[PDB]
Amino acid sequence: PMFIVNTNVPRASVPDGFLSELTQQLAQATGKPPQYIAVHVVPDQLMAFGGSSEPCALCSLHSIGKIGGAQNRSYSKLLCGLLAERLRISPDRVYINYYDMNAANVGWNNSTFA
Amino acid sequence: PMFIVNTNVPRASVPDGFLSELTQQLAQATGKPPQYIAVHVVPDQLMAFGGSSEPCALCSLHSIGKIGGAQNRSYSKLLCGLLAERLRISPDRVYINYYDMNAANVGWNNSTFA
Amino acid sequence: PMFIVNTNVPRASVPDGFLSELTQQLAQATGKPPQYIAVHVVPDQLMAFGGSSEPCALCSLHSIGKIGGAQNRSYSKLLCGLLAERLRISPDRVYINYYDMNAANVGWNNSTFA
Ligand SMILES: O=c1ccc2cc(O)c(O)cc2o1
Ligand SMILES: [Cl-]
Ligand SMILES: [Cl-]
Ligand SMILES: [Cl-]
Ligand SMILES: [Cl-]
Ligand SMILES: [Cl-]
Ligand SMILES: [Cl-]
Ligand SMILES: [Cl-]
Ligand SMILES: [Cl-]
Repeated sequence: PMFIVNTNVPRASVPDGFLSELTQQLAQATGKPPQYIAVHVVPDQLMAFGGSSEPCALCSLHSIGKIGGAQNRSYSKLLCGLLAERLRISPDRVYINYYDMNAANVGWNNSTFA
Repeated sequence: PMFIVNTNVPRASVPDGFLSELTQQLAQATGKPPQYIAVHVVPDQLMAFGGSSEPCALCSLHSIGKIGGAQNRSYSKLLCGLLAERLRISPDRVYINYYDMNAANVGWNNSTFA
Repeated sequence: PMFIVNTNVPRASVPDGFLSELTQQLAQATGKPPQYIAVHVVPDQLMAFGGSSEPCALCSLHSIGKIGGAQNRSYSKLLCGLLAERLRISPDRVYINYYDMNAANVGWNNSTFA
């Protein structure tokens, strides 16, 4: 899976070890091996949420499977909790788009997962 | 909904009020309340469009519904118009990908919209 | 089509002419005119792959058609090869997500491709 967070919070406010925490928590939540988890955090962005530039985040999670109604509710609670605790972003200022990718549409290591 | 614009135009050429204009115009165009509109502008990017690096933009609009043939033509006229007027990007150097998101695949506030 | 690469490799390691190489190689690979190929390279990112901060890349290719099982395997070999040769990123530290876009969902030049 791949998790991306774009935020207006400054880089210096992203704590040390945040990418590793995201990797470990996503491996556990999605069931996927840590080897297959990629994470990307983009601070210092020019963004607004509801017209306000108070701290906010726009995120995405792409995964081959492990996406669905109940699972995405669970991921949203986990990820909003991490963003609130570590980046001090209110959960009502976070969107996370979820994508269930077909294995044929994910390239890796000179091939695809199909 | 969420609107993202990535552009090679420099940050100093993004005028004051641009995120607010996008928020308000997208609220009107999508019919969704502005409280629900998130916007993200990414200037100074390393980009080419058709092999050249005159001003260009790559954008996306994600929305739960309010996406379709006619609506997307209307969004493109509105958004290209704003990028031309405010960022001086020619409409023929803009791509906007549209995504009609299922409510279960949009997280917010510790849950999803489903 | 649109190709985006996000990577932790530094900007100075992206060779001169890389955007043009991606444009031309993608025009050939997809069969589409170079005028329609847009490319975006984002270096210096805060990213991890498999928990590791060694060089990695997260990429996407969006195209109206020219996406499928065999084509995506061929694109992945081409693109991993370019990232390995030009950016020194190991292919097993690259993801590429592929998207077959409906023409009605790709805006351009005040309208869509539909
Ligand atoms: O999904 C959303 C996004 C923003 C938002 C803002 C509000 O003030 C509210 O009452 C509900 C909301 O729901
Ligand atoms: Cl995956
Ligand atoms: Cl589920
Ligand atoms: Cl897919
Ligand atoms: Cl929405
Ligand atoms: Cl429509
Ligand atoms: Cl969806
Ligand atoms: Cl295309
Ligand atoms: Cl589509």
